[PDB]
Order: sequence, then structure tokens, then C-alpha cells
Amino acid sequence: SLQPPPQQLIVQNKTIDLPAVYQLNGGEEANPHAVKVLKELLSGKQSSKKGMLISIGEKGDKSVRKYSRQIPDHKEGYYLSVNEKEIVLAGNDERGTYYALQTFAQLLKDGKLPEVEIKDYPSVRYRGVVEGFYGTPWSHQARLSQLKFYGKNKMNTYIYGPKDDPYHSAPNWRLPYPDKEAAQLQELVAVANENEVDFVWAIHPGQDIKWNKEDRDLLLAKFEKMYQLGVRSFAVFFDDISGEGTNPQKQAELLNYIDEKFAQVKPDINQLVMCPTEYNKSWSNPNGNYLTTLGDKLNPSIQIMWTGDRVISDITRDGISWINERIKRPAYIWWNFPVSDYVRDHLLLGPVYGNDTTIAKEMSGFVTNPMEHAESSKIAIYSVASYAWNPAKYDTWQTWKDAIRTILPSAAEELESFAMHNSDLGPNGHGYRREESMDIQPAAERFLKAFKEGKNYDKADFETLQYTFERMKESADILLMNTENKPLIVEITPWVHQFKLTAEMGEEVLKMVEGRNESYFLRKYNHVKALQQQMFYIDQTSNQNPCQPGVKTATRVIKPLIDRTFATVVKFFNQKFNAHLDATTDYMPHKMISNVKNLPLQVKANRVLISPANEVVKWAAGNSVEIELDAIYPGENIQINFEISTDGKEWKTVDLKQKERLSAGLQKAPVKFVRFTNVSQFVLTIEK
Ligand SMILES: *CCC(=O)Nc1nc(OCC)c2ccccc2n1
Ligand SMILES: CCNC1=N[C@@H]2[C@@H](O)[C@H](O)[C@@H](CO)O[C@@H]2S1
Ligand SMILES: [Ca+2]
Repeated sequence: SLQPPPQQLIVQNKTIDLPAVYQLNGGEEANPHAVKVLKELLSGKQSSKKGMLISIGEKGDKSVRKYSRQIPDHKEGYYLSVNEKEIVLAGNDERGTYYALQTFAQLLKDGKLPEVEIKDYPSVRYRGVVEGFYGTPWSHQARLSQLKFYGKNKMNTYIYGPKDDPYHSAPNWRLPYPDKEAAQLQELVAVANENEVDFVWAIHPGQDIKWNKEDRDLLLAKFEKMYQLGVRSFAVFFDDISGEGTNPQKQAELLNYIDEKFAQVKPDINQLVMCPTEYNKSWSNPNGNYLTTLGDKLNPSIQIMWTGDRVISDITRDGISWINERIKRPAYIWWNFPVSDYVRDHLLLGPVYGNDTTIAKEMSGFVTNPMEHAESSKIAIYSVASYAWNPAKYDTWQTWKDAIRTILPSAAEELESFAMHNSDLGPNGHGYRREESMDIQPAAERFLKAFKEGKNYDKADFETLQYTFERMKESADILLMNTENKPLIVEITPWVHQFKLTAEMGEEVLKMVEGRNESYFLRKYNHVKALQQQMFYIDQTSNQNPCQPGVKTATRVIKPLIDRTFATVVKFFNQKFNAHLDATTDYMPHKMISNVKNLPLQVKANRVLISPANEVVKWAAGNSVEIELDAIYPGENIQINFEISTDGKEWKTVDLKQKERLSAGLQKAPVKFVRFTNVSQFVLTIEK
């Protein structure tokens, strides 16, 4: 299906052959980036004075004079027509002609075109991506590929602002990029121009900015150096900072100075954008004038960014009305999905949904903050492009599938099968969740309800679970060997391994449920235990980032089903045969006995810890919490917030410091046991 869907479309159910012999009118006067696409689509066909007429141009060109009343009078609009006698590709402006050609390219199938007439233009003026996350910035190659992808989906905006780029942010925002990075940025700009994308270079100076002449001038000089590299759009971000940089008068004055002294002196600057310090409703001070001050003081052509009612949120009619009244202009949305920089152990490959589809006139722009996995983010980015171009016709589910089919034609079903179970974020501090595994959830819930209570589970439900696990393994194995988009596969691989293991575990657990004899059960139980260990090894060796290390997959429905089923069936087996099989679901090589306590230990990088508790705690009469590691290690430190040994019996005390935060270095002392008993979090850090 055409993506994004045109504003107006009339199809005739004739079809016509892309002309073998054609006559091209407007090649020397239309957008050269449009003419280039057209000639690629027409190579091997004969350009000659006789034959089918193709007319390409912008309003004002000689080539499309006949069609000027058909051309929408909208920025980035176009008119496209195909019939028996002629083809017309006509923009309101140069970018419109390029976009005509991106629609044309999707219409052409097996050298044939439908007889069609289209009038199209975007509902939202600025549409795109802000690489504005924390973590590993996108590679240069990833970015080249992104920019072509934006062009094909009529996204006109790429805002460059990776938080970990030292020349964008703290500390080196005052310095020009080194030669190597500068030549790369220059190449990005050329490629963005060829795909009709505005490269917006942002700067994040607010953590140590001084409100003086010197820093003002250095900021302009940096902007000037970026102008030399080809940049024609600019932004200044004041997000996630404290101190003097948060002053709204000074922010507005700086932005206004940049406008008057730089954006108004150059012949050719397009966007000028700021992001505020209070960038969502729940974070704006009620007893405060931060947003009204920006609203009143900031020059009216300067955009202001906004994430919604919370840091992570979907955009509502009431929410956008709320911010527009204060900032006095339509908000430029920074939408925090599929960004995963706060749940880095998850991929977010689900559909794009939750945003009101009737508020196009209430937003200046709409951009998505994506994951650090660039190719993976294309599912959401394609969807956002469709949303923001034509929100009234926005179909979440269909666009999700179209995206998957574009990104991985050779294995789209397998990719969809993986993504359906890799959508949710798990629990997080922002409270933001997404649907996952919704097709199997019914059967999952019934099966488990029965099985726990005492009744027979429905056999179709059991088979649906089997079906699922089988299909999961097919998709994992096919995906891992796919070479049509190697960069995608490299990104998702650790999660593909973990997903396969989840599926294998699921199958073995269902064979425990069918429970032929005693020794079959035990073989299956041992196989599960080994798969649990394998999952632990992936979780400790893959994606070892400093925030949320490891790899979690199918967490919403599938892993809890499997874990709860295993626990249940192991309990029934213990009851039946008077045995003592361990029913725990996650492999943990360290042990933790106590009197108080059913908190599972966790391993994160070189940290061994107890899971933070809830039921506030009963502790008296020499009661102890003993942790035994699986070997002796050099101890770095311990940290606790409301004794050691290698031996078991031979103990030495440690004295904790105090800041409300108890903590003591162990200066590489050998440690295997750690014990605590009543006096005056819980994290041992070791050398790995
Ligand atoms: C481990 C996180 C990282 O790479 N850096 C970082 N992250 C965050 O939040 C990530 C969600 C952050 C917030 C405020 C200030 C600095 C920060 N640094
Ligand atoms: C104008 C909004 N700016 C924001 N800055 C931060 C981003 O860099 C993070 O990626 C995001 C989610 O962790 O949270 C905030 S939203
Ligand atoms: Ca022209």
C-alpha cells in the first residue's frame, strides 16, 4: 500500500505499461534530485521525440503550465497523474516534485502502473527523527542509510543531537569537530540535501554555559563552523541540565540573538529550534513562569520542543492545547519512542500508536527519538513518517506490517514473528509500557488458570503454545542467517539467541506438563535447567552496557507463562513423588541463606546484589543474611541503604561510612562469604 497515504487518490483499474518509448518534458528545469530518480526508473527505455509524454516540473516551469490548477497550493505538495496518453509529476515546489517521484516509485510494479490521479501534501510541516538519546551514537554508515530512508518516506527533518557526542554537548561544545568527524558531517549534509532532508545540527551547551559575551560568541563561532560544513538548520537544547543554564530569560535572549545576528544575516537558513528545560507537563513548575516566559520572549519564528504530559508519553488533544496556550505557538513534538536508553536490555519493535490523529494543525513538527539500534528503529520511523504526513488516514497495524515488509522483504514474516514478542519495555521509572504478545495472551491465560487450579486445560490452547514456540525457533534461525540487511541482523542477534532459547525452554516445559513417566520428566527438567544457564550466559556476556546490561525478550506474556508453568509442574512433581526438585526460574550461580530473604540475587556486570524489597522488614535477635559466591574474588566495595570470609567460619569485620548511604572498600581482600547481623539496597562489587 502507498506510504505515507496520499491526501487524495483516485484509481481507475486500468493499468498501463511504463513506456518503452517516451518523450521527457522538463528534465532540464525540474528538481535535479527528482529527475535523477525518474531516469533510474526509466533506464533501458528510449528517450525520443515521439512516444508517451512524461512531464515533470514545479509550478512555474514551462513543462507543467497545463497542470497548474491541479497542483496543491501547499508546501511540499504535488500532483501526480498516470493515464493512457501521459504521465504528470508536478510539484508545488522543488521538494514536492521529489515527493511526487517517491510516490511514483511505489506505483510501478512489474513495469506496470495503475491509471491514477493523486493530490498530496503533508499535514504536519516538519516530520522526522531526532538522534537525541543517551548511549552509543549512530555510526556514520547507519546515518547514511537513515537519510535515504527518510527521503523515501517523505520525512524532511533529521536533528543531530546525540547526548554522548562531546562536540555536541559537555565538555567540548565550544570546539570545532576534528578533521575526520567534520568530513563525515559534511558528507551527511550532502546526502541529506540529495534526499530532501534538512540536517538540523543541535548544540547542548547548558550544563556549563556562562551568560557572558565570551560563551555567546563561541556558540556563534561553532554555528559558523557548522555553516561552513553545509549545515543550514540549527538547534539549541537546554534539556537535562541544572544551574544557570535553566534560566528562561537568558535562553530566549540567546535564541533571539542567534536569530537576529545569524539566521537573519545568512541567505539560506531554514529551521531554528530550541528544546526547553521543562519539556513535559509533569516536570513544569506550577508556581512558575518558565514556559510563559519562553512563550512571551522567544521570537515567533523559533520552534519549541515538547515531549507531552510526561517524559515518555503519547500526544493528546488536551495535552497539546495545554502547552500551546503557554508557549504561544504550535509545539514541535519530540516523541520518546522507540528510544530505549532507559530500558537498554529491551528492543522496542512494536507498532507506533497512542497519538491523537486529529491534531495536525496544533503541531509545528513531529519527530521520533529512536533506539541506539538504527536499522531496528526503522519500523517505528517508517510509521511516524506515515502518521505525520497523513494522520487522518493513519492505520497503526497496517503501517507496522508495511514497514517490516520494506525493511526485510526476504524474511518479513519471520521479522514480524520476532517483533510481536519484542515490544514491551518491562517495568521502568517512567511508567511507560507497550502491548506485546497479544494474539497468544488469551490461550496463555486460560491454560495457566486451569493448570494452577485443578481443571483440565483445553487441548487447543496447549497446541497454540506449542505452535508458537515452534514458530519462534523458525524465525530465530532464519533471521540469524539473513544477509539482505546485515546491519539489522547484527543489531538484533543477541536478542535472537535469547528468543530461541526462550522458545526451546517453552517446548521442554510443555513436555514436562504432558509428563509421561518419572524419568522422562527428569530428563526434561535437566534440559530446562541447562537452558536456564545458557540464558544467563547470554545475559552476562551480551549487550554489556553501563545502564541496563543484558538481553531480555518476550517478557510480557511468554516468559512469565513459561516460568509459572515450570514452577507449578515442579511443585506437583515434588508432591507426587515426595521429591525436592528446585523450582527456581532464573539461574543464579551464587547462593543467599537468611532468617528474615526470598529476594532473588542478581548479577549486573561485576556487581552481585539482593533485589530491592517492598514489605518493609522485620529484623531482631542476632538474625543474619549470608551470601556465598561461587568462588573467591577480590572485593572492590560494598554499598547498603536502609563481616567477610573466604572460608565460611573465619570472619573479619568491615566498618561502613555514613551519608544517610553506608559503604566500605575492601581493597582487593579475598571474599567468598558476606554476612550482616542487626546494629546501629545491598550491592557487593568485585573484580571481573
Ligand atoms: C547510563 C546512562 C547514560 O549513558 N548516561 C546518562 N543517562 C541518563 O539517563 C538515561 C535515560 C542521564 C540523565 C540525566 C543526566 C545525565 C544522564 N546520563
Ligand atoms: C526535549 C526532550 N529532551 C529529552 N531529553 C532526554 C533524551 O535525551 C532521552 O533520550 C529521553 C529518554 O531517556 O529523555 C529526555 S527527553
Ligand atoms: Ca523548476
